[PDB]
Amino acid sequence: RVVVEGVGNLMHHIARCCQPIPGDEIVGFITQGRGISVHRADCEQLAELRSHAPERIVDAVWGEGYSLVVRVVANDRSGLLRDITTILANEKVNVLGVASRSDTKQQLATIDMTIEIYNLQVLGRVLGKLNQVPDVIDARRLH
Amino acid sequence: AKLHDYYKDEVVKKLMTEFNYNSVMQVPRVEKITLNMGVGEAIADKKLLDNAAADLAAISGQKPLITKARKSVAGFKIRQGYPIGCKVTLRGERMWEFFERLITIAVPRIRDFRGLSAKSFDGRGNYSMGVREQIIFPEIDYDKVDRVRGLDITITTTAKSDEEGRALLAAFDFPFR
Amino acid sequence: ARIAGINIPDHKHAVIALTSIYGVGKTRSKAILAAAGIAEDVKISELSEGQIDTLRDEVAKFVVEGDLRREISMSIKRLMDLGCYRGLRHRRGLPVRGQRTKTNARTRKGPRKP
Amino acid sequence: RSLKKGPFIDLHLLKKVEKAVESGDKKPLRTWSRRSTIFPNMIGLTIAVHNGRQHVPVFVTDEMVGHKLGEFAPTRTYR
Amino acid sequence: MKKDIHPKYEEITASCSCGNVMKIRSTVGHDLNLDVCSKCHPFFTGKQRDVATGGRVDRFNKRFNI
RNA sequence: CCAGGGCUACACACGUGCUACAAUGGCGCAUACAAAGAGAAGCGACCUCGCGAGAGCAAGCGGACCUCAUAAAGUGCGUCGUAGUCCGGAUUGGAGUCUGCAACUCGACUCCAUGAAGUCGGAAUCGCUAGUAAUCGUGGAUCAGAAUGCCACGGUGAAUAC
RNA sequence: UCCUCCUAAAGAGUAACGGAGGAGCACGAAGGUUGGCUAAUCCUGGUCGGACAUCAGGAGGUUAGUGCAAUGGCAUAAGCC
RNA sequence: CGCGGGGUGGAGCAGCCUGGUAGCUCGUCGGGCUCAUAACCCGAAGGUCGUCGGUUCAAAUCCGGCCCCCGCAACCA
Repeated sequence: RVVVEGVGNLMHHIARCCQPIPGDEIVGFITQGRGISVHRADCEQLAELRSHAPERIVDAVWGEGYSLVVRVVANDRSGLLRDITTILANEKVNVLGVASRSDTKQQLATIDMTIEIYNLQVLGRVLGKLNQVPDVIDARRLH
Repeated sequence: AKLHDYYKDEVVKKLMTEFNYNSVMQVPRVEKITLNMGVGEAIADKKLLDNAAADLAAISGQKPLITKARKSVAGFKIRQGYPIGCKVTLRGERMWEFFERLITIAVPRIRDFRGLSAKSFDGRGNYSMGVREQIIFPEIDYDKVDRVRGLDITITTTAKSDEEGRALLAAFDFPFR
Repeated sequence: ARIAGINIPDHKHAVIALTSIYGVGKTRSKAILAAAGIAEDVKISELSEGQIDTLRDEVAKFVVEGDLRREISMSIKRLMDLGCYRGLRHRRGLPVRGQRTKTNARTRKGPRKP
Repeated sequence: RSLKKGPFIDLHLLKKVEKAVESGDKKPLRTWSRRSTIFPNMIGLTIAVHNGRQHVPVFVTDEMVGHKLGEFAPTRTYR
Repeated sequence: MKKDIHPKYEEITASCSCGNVMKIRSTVGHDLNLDVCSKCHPFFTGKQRDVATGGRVDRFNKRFNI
C-alpha cells in the first residue's frame, strides 16, 4: 500500500490533525506503539514532531488513498443549507460525519463534513460542485 | 540554643561573603517556626483533636493554639466557629532548640528520606514542609498514637528573596534534594 | 527497636520480627541473624541494643525499604515506558506472566465488580 | 530464564543487521524472527516486526536490549 | 510564657547508635537511644546509591562473553 | 508449501477442580511404616559444584538383582498462642534452570523479595453405608519439554441407617 | 398595620389595583464599660487536603462585617476578642 | 387570561411539611429452582429530585421567573 521508503506492508496510523491524500507524499513518524505515524509531508504539527526527534522519521508515499475531512461554509441559514441536503444525493462518496460550526463570534455558517475519495481527480470535481452554490462562500479540506 | 549561637557567628559571617551586604541587619534571619496541624476531625470527635493537641504539646513543649473554622463551608460540611486545626507559633530560644531538634534527629528518622524540595517557597523565602507521621518525634511513644497525625511546618524568614532564604537555610545544612 | 528507618515490632522471635521489614523475607532475615550471630529465639525485647546496631549495619548490606520501593517503581516504570508487552499489561492492570485472562486473574483485574 | 548459554537470535537477521549497520542507517527492516533477542549494534535500527499480519517498526533503544522482538509486536488487538 | 499549661520541658541526653551522643532540651521522658544523627544519616551518600540503574548493554555483555 | 500469528484473547456468565482460610494448625529438628508401577536415539546411582532447580563426572539396568525413589500424613522435641496473624499463598520485580532451532505472544521448575482475596461461604446444591467417606503421599499413559486433569497404588481411617 | 427604596420635580411632605423588597421577632447577652484587635478576595508555599478546612507570606483594601429588608452610616470603628 | 396544585429512578407513588444524607412498589440486571418459561427464592444496580436564576456554609426542599400538566373560575351582560 504505502511504500514507506522502499518497503510496504508496515503497520501505520494516519494522523488526525491533518488529512493526507495521494498528493504531496507523506512524512512518516515512528510512534512508540502502533508502529508508523503518517502525518502527510509538510505540516506545522508535523514540524514540532521533527523538532523533538528527527532520527525516528523517514518518508513514505502511496505505492499502488481514501477518507478525508472538508470544511464547507454557508451564509447564515434560513434554509438554503437544506439546499445542501439536495446536494447530499449528488455527492458520490457517502458523507461520514456532519459537523456544523455556526458558533465562533458571528453569523458564520461553517460545516465540517467528513467523507472519502477514490482518486485525486474525482476530488477536483468535488471542489467544483461545492463552488457552484452561491451560499457556499467557502469549501476546502479541513486540516 | 546551640545552633542559634552558631547563627550569630558562622551564619552571618558566611552569608555576608556571598551577599556583600552593606550592613549586618541586611542578613536574613529565621523569625518564627509555626507547627500547623489541621486534623479537622473534631467535628466528628472533639477528643481526637485533643490528641492532636497532645502531640503538638509533645513537640513544641508548649500548649497548642486551637484554631477555629474561619468560614462555614459545605465543602467539608463544617460551619464557622468549630475547632478545626491546632497550631503553635514557637519562636526564639524555643524555635532554635526545636530547629536543632528538627534537622539533627527528627528529619533523619523520616522514612525513605530523599532531601527536600527547593521549590517550597513563598518567594519571600518562608520555607514550608509537612511531615506525615508525627511519630518521628522522640517524645511520641509511637505505640501511644491511635492515629498517624502528620503535620506541617512553616519556617518564616525575614529574608525577602526566596533565594536568600535557600542560602539562610543552607547555612543550617538542611536537606534539599 | 527501629532499623531501616522503620522496624518496630516485639515479642516476636527476631527473625519474624525482621520479616516485618519490607524488603526481607524469612530467608534473608535468618541470614541476617546468622551473620549477626544472634539467636533467632530471642524476642526483640531481650535483644540488646549493642546487638541491634550490629543488625542495622547488617541489613545495610541488603537493599531494602526505600531504595527497594523506588527501584521496583523504576523497573516497572521502564516497562510501561519502553512499551514492552509486560509494560502494556501493567498499563492495562492485567496479569503479565501469561495467566488465563478469560476467567480468573482477579488479583490483577481486582474485584469482579465491573 | 531463556538459554543461559549465548543469547539467541536468527542468523539471516544478524546478517541483515550488519549489512544495515556498516552501510549506515538506510531503511526500516522487514523481519519475521520475533524469537531474536536484542543487540547494542542494533540500537538505532528501526527494524519492523511481523505481528501476524503487519511488520511493525520499532526504534531500538538502550533499555530495549534484554528483550526479544516479539515483546513489541502485539498480535491481539483489544477494543 | 504562661505558666503551668505548657508540658514540662528539659534537656534530655539524646544518643545515636552512631556515637554522636548529644544533649538537647525537650520533654520526652528521660532521654533516648537513637540510630541516626543527621551527621550519620545517609543523604550525602544515600541519595547517591539511590540513582544507580541503567545501561542494559553492559549487563548484556556480562551475559555475552563470546 | 512456507514463515509468522492465532487455538492462551477479556466488561462478563457458568461447569468442573486444586489451595487456603488455621492450633486434631503452621514452622524447625530428629524419626517410623507402603503398594503399584515405569525405563534405553531411556532410568541414570554414587561422587563433585551450586541456596536451589540443576550442572560435571558417572557405575548398574532394557530389569524380583540397577534406577526413577528418603512416601507423606504419623511419631518425638521445640516453638508460634488466635492474630489476617510464622495462617494463606495469589500477584509482581529482580536473579536463575532446563527442555527444545527457538520460551515475545506462550513452557515447567529454582532463589531473593513481595505477600492480595480469603477469618468457613446467600438462595441453592453434590457425593458417599466400609477399609467405604474423609485425609495423606506414590506411580503411569500422554510427553522434547509442558497438569491442580485423567488412569492407577498404597497409608491412615470414620459417622449413620429409626 | 407597620419598616426600606424609587416614583418625589436637590427642604419637608406628596397619589395610583405604580415599580422592588422586608417586619409581627430576637438577646441578660448580641447589653454596659475598659482595654485590645480588624476585613473580603485572589496569587505563592505547605501532611492528610481536593474548587473550598487549618498554617505562612504576599497582593489587596473594606470588594467584609454589622442577629433579619433595604437605605443611610460605621475603623475614633457602631465591625471582632 | 385569572386563581390554586403538581413535575422524584424505566413506570406509579413517598420524602419538600421544618434546608444538610432521597424511600417504597413494580420493573431492570445476575444467580438459583424447572426438561424449558412462569410464578417463586437469593443478590445487586438504578434518581444531576422539570428548567433558569437567586437566597444560604448547604436548596429535592426556601424565593422568583419560565416551560409543561392537572383542577377551578371565566360571572351581572
